[PDB]
Amino acid sequence: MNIFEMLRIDEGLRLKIYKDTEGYYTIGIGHLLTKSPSLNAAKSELDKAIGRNTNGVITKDEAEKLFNQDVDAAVRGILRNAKLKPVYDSLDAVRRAALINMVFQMGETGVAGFANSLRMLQQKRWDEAAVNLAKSRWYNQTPNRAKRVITTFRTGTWDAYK
Ligand SMILES: [Cl-]
Ligand SMILES: [Cl-]
Repeated sequence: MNIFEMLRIDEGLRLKIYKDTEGYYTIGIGHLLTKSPSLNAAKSELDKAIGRNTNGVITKDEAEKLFNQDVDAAVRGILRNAKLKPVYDSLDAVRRAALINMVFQMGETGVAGFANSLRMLQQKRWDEAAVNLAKSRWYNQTPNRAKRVITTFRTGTWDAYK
């Protein structure tokens, strides 16, 4: 198991524009296109991301390419983030993956907001972090995914994904 496989399980793969858990236009493997309510705006952002007239449809290869970009951008974003980097640097390989997953889902900003949890993680108080991470809109809105990510931080194993 690795980050890519982890995220592929969490996000799924859809080759046609769809609305995510929040109602926003997405495609591929969790690639958010736009938060605007406009499907045209979403088709346009799509064509611009792929570099062709897609008509709202992409191939598997194109989805995998956006995915590679997005995973890399997330890593690079954590590393550049003064609040995130120290956490990430303090974690083992499996747990770093859990942090990446959260950033991929909610953005650097949104994750950055879990200050208390981040500090617990950095202190290696796994059980306490897990409880604190659960008191969040994130957990109440996507509880199954949330639980899988929290299990990963609590345990440091990929058990939640097997
Ligand atoms: Cl893009
Ligand atoms: Cl869920």
